[PDB]
Amino acid sequence: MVLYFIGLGLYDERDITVKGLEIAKKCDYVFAEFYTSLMAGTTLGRIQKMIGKEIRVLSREDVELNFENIVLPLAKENDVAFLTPGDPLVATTHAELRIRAKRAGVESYVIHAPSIYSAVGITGLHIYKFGKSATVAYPEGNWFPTSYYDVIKENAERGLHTLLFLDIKAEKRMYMTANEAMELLLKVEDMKKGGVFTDDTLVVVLARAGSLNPTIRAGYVKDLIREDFGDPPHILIVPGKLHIVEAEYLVEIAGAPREILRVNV
Amino acid sequence: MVLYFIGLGLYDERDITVKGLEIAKKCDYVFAEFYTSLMAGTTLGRIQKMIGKEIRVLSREDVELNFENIVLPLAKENDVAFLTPGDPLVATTHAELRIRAKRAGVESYVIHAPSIYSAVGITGLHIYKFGKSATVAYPEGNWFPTSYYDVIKENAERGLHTLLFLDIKAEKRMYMTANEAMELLLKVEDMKKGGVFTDDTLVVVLARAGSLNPTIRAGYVKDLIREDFGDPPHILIVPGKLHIVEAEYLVEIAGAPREILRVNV
Ligand SMILES: Nc1ncnc2c1ncn2[C@@H]1O[C@H](CSCC[C@H](N)C(=O)O)[C@@H](O)[C@H]1O
Repeated sequence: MVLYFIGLGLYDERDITVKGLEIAKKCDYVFAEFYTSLMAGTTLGRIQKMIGKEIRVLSREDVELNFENIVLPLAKENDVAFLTPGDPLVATTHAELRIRAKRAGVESYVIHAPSIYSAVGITGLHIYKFGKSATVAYPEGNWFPTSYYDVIKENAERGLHTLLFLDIKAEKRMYMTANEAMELLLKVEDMKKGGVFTDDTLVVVLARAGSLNPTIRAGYVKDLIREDFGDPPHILIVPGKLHIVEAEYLVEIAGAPREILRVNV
Repeated sequence: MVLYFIGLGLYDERDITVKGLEIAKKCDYVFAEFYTSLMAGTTLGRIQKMIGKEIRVLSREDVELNFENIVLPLAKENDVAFLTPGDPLVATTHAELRIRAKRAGVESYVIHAPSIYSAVGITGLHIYKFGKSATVAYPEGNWFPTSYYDVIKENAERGLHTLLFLDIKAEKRMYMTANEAMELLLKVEDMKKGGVFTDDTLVVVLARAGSLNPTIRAGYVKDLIREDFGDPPHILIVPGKLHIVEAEYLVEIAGAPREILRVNV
């Protein structure tokens, strides 16, 4: 009679919380989706071994179109767990799944776990200073989307940081790299010329947040666009004007050039 | 000789990630602070019992003024852990402690945990639509803080949601409720008269996130300002322009008045 939304965390199978692991172990059925994101630091096998339960993977369609035909029926007479990378209900469409549960007379509880939204604090940037968030998407055929550019503009002009998720084709495990994101933004800057993203723009790259050895780099596009940040996933951030303390952290921890202490503060 | 910043999570001892627990168990010395937030679901005991070590709790003073005198010295020849509520680097100034660690020649690692910052997802409001965040601070003597009122105005003008962290004075066992925050806001609205926060403003209250039964309520200030949301911690959210599915979740899951289902686009 109960459905548990459980977050798996940031990077590997140990990123789940003690609460989520113990509850998952007690569940009769366990589902998981890896289309909204991927636990790049682990495997389904390791997650399964860690929980000691068979895990049925669901596709985007399984969830969005048939959640009530696949997951909810079993929840009416058993304890069911639905695992997702990061923190549950962060992905835009997941919150409404709880409405579906209610409509089916199924009670649901949420078990939180680390999310990149909060994990980016490791970059040293003050969390309250983040503005609207966006996703950098690959252009396709005749479609060249650019809203993520306007988002950066709207945030920066108010002294706010912009968290940029990079395009992912999880089914094919194809990651957009920070380098590609920068190249794309420079291209968008070249058509719109709003003085938002240039070679002089300061940016921060966060790779493999959650692992014990993440890659935290800060600097100007002209020096980072060709730098190697390692394996995905990559997260890009275009900071607004920095507080001296933020800049000192980027310099001491993220290897940013001393120049930011006078140019971006 | 390493220092670990480990988050304990939102509500109780089980909100710590498995990664954090396994590392905490193998540390020689364990420190912690409980002034940056309130974990109303646990005690130090369960944490110590869970970790198997004795934990020395530090005051804001011990940390902000003597961290390099109390903690760092030990990390020079031992593996030390510093525990904090939620995620250690979210809405705290703990990130600066990593700089001190560096300057003292001590390597530090960050182990994330579920944070109130990403838990807002359980309110049904799209997390990417959150703009700048702010804190409703206790007025002290003649000093009456108000900047948080401007943040709401700025976000609302852009149709973005506003996350309002609530003040806390751990040494005085004072934890600001969503009610107290609403009163302070009406007072600020009374003197600024910007039509930003009134009896007709729609707000959302999230109390004790992380617990299995958090209080999630949405409605007009006039109706919620006198409502009992249970024990702290509490956060207050002032939504911006609502998407249809956000409104439906608020109504179906947070008990908001059906009339908010009607969105004026
Ligand atoms: N479980 C919870 N429920 C509601 N509000 C919470 C909360 N945990 C923290 N807060 C809010 O945030 C304030 C502490 S700010 C420190 C936040 C912490 N590092 C984190 O990652 O969550 C509290 O005064 C309260 O307003």
